[PDB]
Amino acid sequence: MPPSEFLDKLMGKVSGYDARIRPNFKGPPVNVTCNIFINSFGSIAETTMDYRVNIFLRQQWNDPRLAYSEYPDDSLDLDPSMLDSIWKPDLFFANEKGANFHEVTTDNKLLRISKNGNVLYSIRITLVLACPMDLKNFPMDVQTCIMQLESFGYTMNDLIFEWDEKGAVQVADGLTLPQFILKEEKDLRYCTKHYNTGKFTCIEARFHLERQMGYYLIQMYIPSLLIVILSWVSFWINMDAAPARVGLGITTVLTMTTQSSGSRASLPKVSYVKAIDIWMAVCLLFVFSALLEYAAVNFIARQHKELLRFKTVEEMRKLFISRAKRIDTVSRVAFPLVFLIFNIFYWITYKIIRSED
Amino acid sequence: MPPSEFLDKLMGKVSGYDARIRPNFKGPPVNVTCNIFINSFGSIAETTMDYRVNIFLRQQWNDPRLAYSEYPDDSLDLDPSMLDSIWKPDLFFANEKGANFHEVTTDNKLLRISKNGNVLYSIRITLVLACPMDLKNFPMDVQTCIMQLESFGYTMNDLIFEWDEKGAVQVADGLTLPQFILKEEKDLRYCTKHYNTGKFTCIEARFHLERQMGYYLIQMYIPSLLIVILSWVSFWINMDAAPARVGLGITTVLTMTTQSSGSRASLPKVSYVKAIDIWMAVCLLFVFSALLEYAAVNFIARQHKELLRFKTVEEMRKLFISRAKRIDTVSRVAFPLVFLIFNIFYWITYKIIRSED
Amino acid sequence: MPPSEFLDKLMGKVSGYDARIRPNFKGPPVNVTCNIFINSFGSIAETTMDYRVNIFLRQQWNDPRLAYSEYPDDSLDLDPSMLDSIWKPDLFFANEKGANFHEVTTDNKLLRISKNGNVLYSIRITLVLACPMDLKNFPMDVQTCIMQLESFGYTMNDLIFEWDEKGAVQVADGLTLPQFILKEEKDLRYCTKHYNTGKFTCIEARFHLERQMGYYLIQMYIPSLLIVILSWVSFWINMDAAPARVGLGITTVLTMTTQSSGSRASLPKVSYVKAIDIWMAVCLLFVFSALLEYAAVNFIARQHKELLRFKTVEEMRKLFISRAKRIDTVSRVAFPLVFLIFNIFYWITYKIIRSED
Amino acid sequence: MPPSEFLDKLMGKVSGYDARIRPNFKGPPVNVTCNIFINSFGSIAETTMDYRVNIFLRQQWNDPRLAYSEYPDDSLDLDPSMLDSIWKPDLFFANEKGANFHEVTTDNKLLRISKNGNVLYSIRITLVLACPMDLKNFPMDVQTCIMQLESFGYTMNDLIFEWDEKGAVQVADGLTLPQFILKEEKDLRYCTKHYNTGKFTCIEARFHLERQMGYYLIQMYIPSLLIVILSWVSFWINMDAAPARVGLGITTVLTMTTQSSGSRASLPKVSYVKAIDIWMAVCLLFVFSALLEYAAVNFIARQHKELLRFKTVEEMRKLFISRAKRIDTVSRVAFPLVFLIFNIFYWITYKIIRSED
Amino acid sequence: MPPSEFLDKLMGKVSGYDARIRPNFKGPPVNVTCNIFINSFGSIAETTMDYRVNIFLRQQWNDPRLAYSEYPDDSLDLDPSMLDSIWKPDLFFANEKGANFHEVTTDNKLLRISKNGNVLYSIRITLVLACPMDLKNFPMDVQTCIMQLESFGYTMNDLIFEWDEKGAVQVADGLTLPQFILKEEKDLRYCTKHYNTGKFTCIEARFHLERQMGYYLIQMYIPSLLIVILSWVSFWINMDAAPARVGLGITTVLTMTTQSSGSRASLPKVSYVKAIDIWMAVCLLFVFSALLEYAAVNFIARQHKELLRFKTVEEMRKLFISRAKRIDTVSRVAFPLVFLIFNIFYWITYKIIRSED
Ligand SMILES: *[C@@H]1O[C@H](CO)[C@@H](O)[C@H](O)[C@H]1NC(C)=O
Ligand SMILES: *[C@@H]1O[C@H](CO)[C@@H](O)[C@H](O)[C@H]1NC(C)=O
Ligand SMILES: *[C@@H]1O[C@H](CO)[C@@H](O)[C@H](O)[C@H]1NC(C)=O
Ligand SMILES: *[C@@H]1O[C@H](CO)[C@@H](O)[C@H](O)[C@H]1NC(C)=O
Ligand SMILES: *[C@@H]1O[C@H](CO)[C@@H](O)[C@H](O)[C@H]1NC(C)=O
Repeated sequence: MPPSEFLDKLMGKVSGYDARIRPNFKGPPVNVTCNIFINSFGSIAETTMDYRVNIFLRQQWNDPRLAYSEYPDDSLDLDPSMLDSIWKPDLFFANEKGANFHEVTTDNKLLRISKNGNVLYSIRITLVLACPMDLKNFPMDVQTCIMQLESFGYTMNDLIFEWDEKGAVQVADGLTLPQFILKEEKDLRYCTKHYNTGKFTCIEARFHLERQMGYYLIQMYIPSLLIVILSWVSFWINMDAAPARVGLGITTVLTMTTQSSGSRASLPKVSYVKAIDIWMAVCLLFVFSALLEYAAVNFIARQHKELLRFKTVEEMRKLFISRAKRIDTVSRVAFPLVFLIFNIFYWITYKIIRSED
Repeated sequence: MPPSEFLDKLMGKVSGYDARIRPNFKGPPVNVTCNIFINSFGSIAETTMDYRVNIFLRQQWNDPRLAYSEYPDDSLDLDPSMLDSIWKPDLFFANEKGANFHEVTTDNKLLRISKNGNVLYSIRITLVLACPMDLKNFPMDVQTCIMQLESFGYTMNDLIFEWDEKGAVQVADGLTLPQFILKEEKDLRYCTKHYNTGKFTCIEARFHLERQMGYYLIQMYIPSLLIVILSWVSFWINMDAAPARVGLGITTVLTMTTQSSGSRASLPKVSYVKAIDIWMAVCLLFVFSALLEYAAVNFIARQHKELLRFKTVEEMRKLFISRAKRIDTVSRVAFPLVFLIFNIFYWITYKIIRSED
Repeated sequence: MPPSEFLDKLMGKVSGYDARIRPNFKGPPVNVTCNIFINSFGSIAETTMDYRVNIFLRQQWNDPRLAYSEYPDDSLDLDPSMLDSIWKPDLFFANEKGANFHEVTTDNKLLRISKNGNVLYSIRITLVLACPMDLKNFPMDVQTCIMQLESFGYTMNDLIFEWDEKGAVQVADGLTLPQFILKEEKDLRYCTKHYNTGKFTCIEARFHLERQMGYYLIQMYIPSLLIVILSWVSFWINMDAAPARVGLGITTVLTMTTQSSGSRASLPKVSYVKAIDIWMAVCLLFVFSALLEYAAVNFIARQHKELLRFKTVEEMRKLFISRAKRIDTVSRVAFPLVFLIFNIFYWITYKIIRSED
Repeated sequence: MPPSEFLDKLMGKVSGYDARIRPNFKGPPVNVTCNIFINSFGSIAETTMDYRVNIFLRQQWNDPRLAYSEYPDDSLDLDPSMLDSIWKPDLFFANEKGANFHEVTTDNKLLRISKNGNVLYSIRITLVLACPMDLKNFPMDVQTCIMQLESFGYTMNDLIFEWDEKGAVQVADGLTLPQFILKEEKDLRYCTKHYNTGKFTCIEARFHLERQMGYYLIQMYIPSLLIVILSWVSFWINMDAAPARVGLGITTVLTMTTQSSGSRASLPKVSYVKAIDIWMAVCLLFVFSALLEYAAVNFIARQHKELLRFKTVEEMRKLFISRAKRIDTVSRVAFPLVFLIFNIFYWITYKIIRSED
Repeated sequence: MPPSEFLDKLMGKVSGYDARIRPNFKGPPVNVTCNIFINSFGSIAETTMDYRVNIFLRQQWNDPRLAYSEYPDDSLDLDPSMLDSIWKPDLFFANEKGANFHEVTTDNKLLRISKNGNVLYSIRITLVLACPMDLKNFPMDVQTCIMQLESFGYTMNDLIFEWDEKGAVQVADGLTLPQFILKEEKDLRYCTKHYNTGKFTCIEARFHLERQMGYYLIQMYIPSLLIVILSWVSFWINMDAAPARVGLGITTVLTMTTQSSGSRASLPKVSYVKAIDIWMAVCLLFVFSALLEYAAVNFIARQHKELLRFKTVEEMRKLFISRAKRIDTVSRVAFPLVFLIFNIFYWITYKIIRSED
């Protein structure tokens, strides 16, 4: 038998196969099963609020028509051109941008027709989808990105979309992301859509991403910590040289604020206060406080010199010098402990919060 | 009865349905009713002066022709391909950029034909529209963005566009914007368009947006305030160390001006003066003034030392030292009160202005 | 009479109307009149050297053919599809980039055919055109942007383009630009084009734009002026504290140069020197000079102390102290006047120059 | 004989050549040989993680059909239009983005048909491909970029892709890259692909790139080194002037941290620590240490002055002054040697590592 | 005679003119002459390494067929639609990106057919081409950009491309570039291309560009020079105030390095060292040296004070003070001369190098 004659006889002009009519017309809804494979992942940034993912989509649906039953081979592979003739289920994404088809040399379309008439439709597309990311705790957070598939033109009746029981979602082997760690759970659930026009079927896929904490520490935590240590050490020493101390304090504050502003640049603007903000604020507060401590000591010293200028003045010389020294000596030991205890408190609360969430 | 034979018989070659002729030709204008649903909102920035909104557009118009009256089911769903054959009303937007149709797998088009011949036409498109935003008061403002729909090719006679009395505009459930809060009023009004060629119908939709004040405070108000406090405190203490004071003042001024310039970067250039500008200017003025106060005190001290170099000089020693001290002592208490009163005045006037507008 | 039969009879297969033949073939050139309406203006920046303008273009030309003379109504509105059949005059822009047609729902095309056969062709397009902007005086300048329309395929003979005597160019009501003020003159002139291939008709439209001076003052003039005042005041006071003075001078210079470099960033690079450059250079020169004045005074003081170390030395003590003081006292009063006179000179010359140009 | 009659007779309606049927149907897989020539290379950046390469692709496959055997000339050149009629093997790239065909004047397609029926298919395309670059050692690294060719629609059976034994990959003469040096090895290997649908043939090409070290030294190594030298020299001198020393140290630290942050900007974020990070950290540590050394000396000096204020005090004057001087004198000579030895260690270990890898 | 009947008779179905056959088949190669006119030039930047040029391309080739010889007029103008029917020579560019055709209202195509059958084909296109720019000497350099035209599908035999003897390349009148000055030489040469497939004809056009030196001086040379002068002057004065001197030196160095880094930003990274780099390095070296000179003087002064603390000490007081003063006095006069001589040497060598190259 010739292949060409069969190929046109099955889906051509002699065949009553109209691509405008749904299969099993005036009948029970056509069940469609969807299998998704992730070729690659990437392009995730906070400002953009979207992720670009390359995916291979497989759609399988039963067709009573086109059941030739005259060829020994179980299935027949077919060309991309043949797909236009066949009836195709509509697919839409709830948050779809871009998604242009790849057409290098030939369109990337695969058609397989089984003897029973089950049809496999395969396409490769790059989807950019909006992700409603959570910016609550910037250093450590878990982000879930959801992909939703709906039927734009058909109601719940006459077309139902279902997930594949085994191997519904696959991922490319040895695929990694520089910023996030993908979690191997991939929970899938389906939520129907209600509109004024009607009720439309939908299915959802959920992906969990974990941030890598390594970059943030080196980029932000380490410089701030070194700055804080420098300020404290320098402030405690060179007490007699008051211009030297005040100049150091002010420069340290200026660097702290500029660094904090620099830190808040890559991410977008939100009303709520992030953990990084909290850390910057406390560090700035400590650096701020140090200068006030020096100012108080300088004021007390000024009082001592003026009164001395005014035995009766050595009656108060020991008192004022001892008081000022008692301030400096206590402050010097006191501040790192009252900083270490906060640092420990901060890390433990965030660690338990991440563990429970 | 076969579906295919009916489907071509209704809108094909045997039917005199020409897609080049308006329905009810030489007759009263065709009333078209439009329903708009907002899938998503986003991409609003001052420099761009545009907003990107994903929308679902439903157009309903009465057609005397295509009233088959031979099928028991009330309405028939139809394919996107069928739409080209049917006559379609022209739609244009007064400020339209981009707006390319989404065509993933199949074009996102829905056609529903009722027995009476009313036709529902549904399309999903992303429109970028210019918004004439008001930049009067940068921290707190209400922005209204308007969307206008007009008929490019047809005059007021032979095509009229009207709003749906109930549920004219719907919004996606649980839809939020990071920067703005959408207001649930959505006032709709229609303004006709007059041109040299003729009079064309139009309809307008108005959306109200409220800025979130949380980010601006942390980003700008808090650093400026800390800087101002540091400068005042430091200036009042370490009075004897004049190089220390002058150096602090100058560094503080330099940070103030650079921060102000940095603040004026995200937004575009306008002739009028914004509230943020006013706040930066007063803070800079206070920081500026402090240095002049120190300079005056230093000059008086210089006069005291030169005259002393010249009892007759202790006749004026008490006077000059007392005068200089009286300056420093009064200035020190005086400046925060004369700053707090302004801050209170500023916030109350802006709060009443936002409330009334 | 049926509309469809007439519509194909007028411009179809029975009609000898070939869209490949120019009307009035072997005859006098076809006069075409063009009317332009500006929907919106915007996107003007120095670096890009182009402006994006949305425009509605109306082309009117006389056609002897298609003069039906059998329908009572004076004119017939026609669909966009009908336009392809009709012969259309070629239009080109001398400096055209982009200019993609807007095609939302239906193509934005209007066709009107009068009984006499005059044809009105209407299109809406967004044109990006290069503008040869003048960057001579950055703060105040008048920019003229020219739009040129030419016939790419046809010579001067057989197609002439002319302007409409009344209402040739219209602008959208209540249309404003944030940076520039449009001038309501809109002088139109036409210049023919000569090429090796032949002579081609062209028409030109000129638009005048005036810069808003409000933003530039606040952004650049005010910070530089405050810096200059601070430097002068601080330099004159705290004369005894030489490290304090030198440190202030150097920091002030560093801010001046960085601010000047920052200023020269938004605009492109040009050989000629702009007014803003002149202002920055003089301000930098004044700030520069101040330090040299302090250095000279310090050198004289050094000479006084060394000679004193060497009555015979109080013979020269009064002379050296008086000379140094005479320098500081004169310099202090002298510099603002010699700055105010320049500022007055600068503004008056630029104001007269802008007024005359 | 006429050329036109032959040209349609060979591949037209009288010929049974259907472009929907694979050659040698129900037969051994069709061997396809691929030759690749690199027109140009460029656009390689770390953030993008992709490279843009212009390539000329030659596909040669045996066809039993179209073996005319009636023309004396060995091969016939054919037009791009003729290609659509012929059956064409599908080609896909594992990591393909963009890759739009170039179509200036005519499509860039070459067809050559030999007498035996071997067919040469030639196309020019620009491919952007993701490269999994290694960011372990930023200054010196070797990057390998892989290009993979697979058959999307056909399994391993019925289409096999093989490399050309001689001159498989050619490069344009005199082609250079500013950043990287291409290595003339170009190892080619093929790895089959296994999927749920089936087994698909693939071939891989590997390119080796070597970074140029010249820019990085001047940009980063030289400024850091000069800064370190300045800090050490300045710290050792001007020991009596403690405010001068502390101010120098702090400014030097501030520049070091800002420079380090600036350095980490061009490249993306990764968890692991790069060599440049290690170099910045040690330099910052040295600069940091210097200040602590000065602080310790200042503290000892303070102890000496307080005890002196309290012979019995000249019993300890020599001891304290000698101890402080012994610190400064040893530290001064000690630090460059303990810096030179590290620098030598660093360079030798990286040089051996690059040589072995 | 009717025009339509002739127009289809010449190039239609009755005519044996097949657009798939080369003219003069089995005959001598078809000579094609190319004329290029430059509408505009622009978009040249170092990072991009490409230039965008708008060009009008004229192709003239002899056709024996289509020689009607029955119309009195010498040449017939024809529509863009007619071009598809005619055989067209393939054109390709060696380094072509973008180059999309402009299609506003009508496609910008001109066809002219002479009586002898010579055919003129005219197209307007914007070509972005890679330019292998030389970055050896950044301030002054001459850049040559080459445009190459080749035949993708045809070998040297059967299609030859040649230049027009007179007026081969024309430029638009009054066309200027802000950065570069075009040179009116425009040397044209042709180099054949050899490939594995065959030998292909090519032609090349060379354009010479000269940089404008005005911007670079103001942007970079002037600030560096002022900084150098400030540092030298300030260092020489205020010798007794060592903290003041060291602080000035360090701040000056910090500005120098940041300015140098800022300078190296607009351009890309290259291994070789540019002239601007050389200038920055020497200026940094001078500024660096000054601090070391001050440190040496301070060390000598320290030696003098310690020995004095230890007549026998006034035996060495004169010697040490005289030596330190001799250093400062010589250094002060010595450095500008040893800077002026270098500046003169630098400019003369670059000027002769530019003149000879
Ligand atoms: C799809 O599945 C449901 C539940 O298994 C079934 O009731 C329905 O008939 C199916 N639809 C078909 C077979 O078209
Ligand atoms: C549209 O509505 C108006 C007002 O209700 C009516 O006068 C007009 O006839 C309507 N147009 C039709 C029915 O075509
Ligand atoms: C166009 O106008 C000119 C001048 O009015 C006239 O000479 C010419 O005949 C006109 N062209 C026509 C009527 O085709
Ligand atoms: C391709 O090559 C293999 C191994 O040389 C051979 O077995 C096979 O038959 C070939 N395929 C053909 C000739 O179609
Ligand atoms: C093209 O020119 C060459 C040299 O003038 C000539 O030999 C050749 O015959 C020409 N090709 C033609 C006329 O087709």
